[PDB]
Amino acid sequence: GPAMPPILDVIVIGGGQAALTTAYFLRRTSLSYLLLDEQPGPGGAWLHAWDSLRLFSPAAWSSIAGWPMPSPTEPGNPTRNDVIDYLRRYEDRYQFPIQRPVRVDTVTRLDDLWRVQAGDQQWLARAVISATGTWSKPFIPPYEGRELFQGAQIHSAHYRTPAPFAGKRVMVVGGGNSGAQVLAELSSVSETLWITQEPPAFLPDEVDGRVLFERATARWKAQQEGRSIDEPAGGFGDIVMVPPVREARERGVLVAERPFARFTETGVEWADGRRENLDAVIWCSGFRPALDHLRELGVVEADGKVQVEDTRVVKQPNLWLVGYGDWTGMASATLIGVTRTARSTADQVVQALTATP
Ligand SMILES: Cc1cc2nc3c(=O)[nH]c(=O)nc-3n(C[C@H](O)[C@H](O)[C@H](O)COP(=O)(O)OP(=O)(O)OC[C@H]3O[C@@H](n4cnc5c(N)ncnc54)[C@H](O)[C@@H]3O)c2cc1C
Repeated sequence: GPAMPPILDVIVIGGGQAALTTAYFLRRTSLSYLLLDEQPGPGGAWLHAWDSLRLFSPAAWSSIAGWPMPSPTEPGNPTRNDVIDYLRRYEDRYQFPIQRPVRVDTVTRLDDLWRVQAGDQQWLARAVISATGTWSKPFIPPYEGRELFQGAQIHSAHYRTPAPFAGKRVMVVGGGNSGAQVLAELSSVSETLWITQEPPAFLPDEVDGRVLFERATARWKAQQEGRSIDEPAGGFGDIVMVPPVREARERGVLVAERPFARFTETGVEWADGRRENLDAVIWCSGFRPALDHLRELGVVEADGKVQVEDTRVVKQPNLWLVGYGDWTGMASATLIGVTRTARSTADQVVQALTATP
């Protein structure tokens, strides 16, 4: 049968939801393409989510393009394992060209093509779409004295179960949905403190993450009609009152302080005299984009982000970034929201590559 094409039209780097949704749209084109994903099997970063994690909206509101997420038969929003299974079944449905396990090291512009390199294995492509997520680049803010702290430090990226924290005094740093959920779970076994940059904001009890998607969509539509609305703010990471978080609220757990000033050997200290000893800190302080494979090109800013117009990289030809965060399209880092930019990305790749008869 035919060899792999010496030049692929498109390489997609990654194999999670964003890559798959991009693959869905590429399948209605005539372009040759290939997905390269570093893990042994399907599931993207959901493989690394903590054991109890569930989505903040129902299945219907957590679907990527095409085949929708099966409704769970047990009560509650889809679990981590539900998402993994969804993605696994979605790949089985469409038989996308995916190679695993392939860790892309770099991307090199050579002659007017992209050379994509994973160790020994290299491919050439006319276009490269990066959809590598964020989980592999946990971010911790640069607080003084962290190196001195003698208790446990872990990022949420590495959290799985609350067991080893039981009976301890634990600080959760970071708001949003992740902070609130991790805090809620830790508080069931440990004495907790929550640190957030701003006072946390909660959605009403009767609503779900579809509200956050609406807000996102309203923002991009305004960014694109008569563009305005600084007031009110987006509240784009207001907290959804998922069951464990609603239970935490009843126990008085959802109260936060503003950031401390430094770490000591035994805990933290604020500029105003607050001083708190801690056995462990769980950093729910977010992530940077997983763009190490673009560093040699020089496009990754001090931010860790890259200058883009929607998903198109500004400084370089025929490169797109899909699904990383609002900075690559409002709501693009969610199951429901990635579709809009995966779709428009595929159209832009077509526009760049299709040739007259
Ligand atoms: C704790 C948590 C809770 C969340 N809750 C929700 C929710 O309730 N609802 C919702 O819609 N979204 C939620 N999200 C957000 C978003 O949907 C997830 O972050 C999701 O994993 C993003 O999918 P992605 O495809 O962009 O990235 P990923 O799932 O990270 O997929 C990227 C894939 O590319 C691979 N890869 C990375 N670098 C390379 C490389 N160099 N070469 C080859 N492969 C590479 C990765 O290993 C991975 O398999 C949550 C995220 C987190 C962290």
